[PDB]
Amino acid sequence: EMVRGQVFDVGPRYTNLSYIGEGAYGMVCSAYDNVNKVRVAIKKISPFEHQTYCQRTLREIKILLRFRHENIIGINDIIRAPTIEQMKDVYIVQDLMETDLYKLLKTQHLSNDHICYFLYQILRGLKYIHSANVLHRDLKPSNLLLNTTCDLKICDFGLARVADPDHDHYVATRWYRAPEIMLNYTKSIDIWSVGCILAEMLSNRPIFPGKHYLDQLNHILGILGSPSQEDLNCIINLKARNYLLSLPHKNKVPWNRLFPNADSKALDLLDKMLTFNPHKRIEVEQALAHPYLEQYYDPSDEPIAEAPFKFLDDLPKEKLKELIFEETARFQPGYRS
Ligand SMILES: Nc1nc2cc(Cl)ccc2o1
Repeated sequence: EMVRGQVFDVGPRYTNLSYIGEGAYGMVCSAYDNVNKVRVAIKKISPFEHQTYCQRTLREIKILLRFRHENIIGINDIIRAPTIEQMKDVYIVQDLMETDLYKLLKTQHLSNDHICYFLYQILRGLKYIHSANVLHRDLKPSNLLLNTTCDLKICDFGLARVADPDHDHYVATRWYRAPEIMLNYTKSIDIWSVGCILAEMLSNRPIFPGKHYLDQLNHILGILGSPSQEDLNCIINLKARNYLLSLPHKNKVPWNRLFPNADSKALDLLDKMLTFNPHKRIEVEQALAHPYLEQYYDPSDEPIAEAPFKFLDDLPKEKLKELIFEETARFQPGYRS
């Protein structure tokens, strides 16, 4: 019941606990699941003090319970107190994943074969996600869990949103942030993130590691070159245009110069994913159908969602608490309807 001076309390079903790390709002352990007779991961989540924590928790739970896909982490079980007032923590049980792409990239240079199949698995999961009209919004190496080269699962849907092109209208990770987000809710933002992930696999370093959002745009233009007038016009803001229109002119760095050892087909796909103008950026199905992925592409083995997803939110943390209580009742004794 105790791990490192803190209560876990997932028993009696989950025992033989072993600390593995920290997450958003609490520790993560591996545990022995006595029912399924296998070790699992359990995240302890304590979001109730802060409204935003409650939002991400509710969002991730609602989405993950509805998605069912081999490249997306599932939720196996949810532990919580019998009464709301007693509910201070939520324990989310999921398949144990050995590591993630962020940890992996710190220790290994990936072969072209491994990059190719990792990329396929990411886009296969993304295809399902986008077919449900959902945007992940925070794709990055630490959100790609791994057991082996053939076993990748996208995780952390705490920031996911239903796609909504007309909106307008908390941030997603700067280095993986699409230029349109900084310059003015579309599927294209996830494709950009995946492109940053592909570039990172090719060289073991973030392609665009900006310090702040203007520095981020600077890194992007530093490689793609100064934006064209056509791409410049499609900026709903003034700043940009003006404001850079206001900086030195920059030429496009050729991808093969930036990545001299990379497969030319990988670089061709990378080029389509990392295009400034989101309207011209490659879409998920197109990316799966790219020659780089032709040895894997198989629409008959690439499930999509049954029904498009529909859940807005400026709700106080007390109303969200009840909603988390409702979504998790499923896993309680005596649940009906
Ligand atoms: N599913 C899952 N497996 C995990 C393993 C670690 Cl080390 C951390 C978080 C995890 O989440």
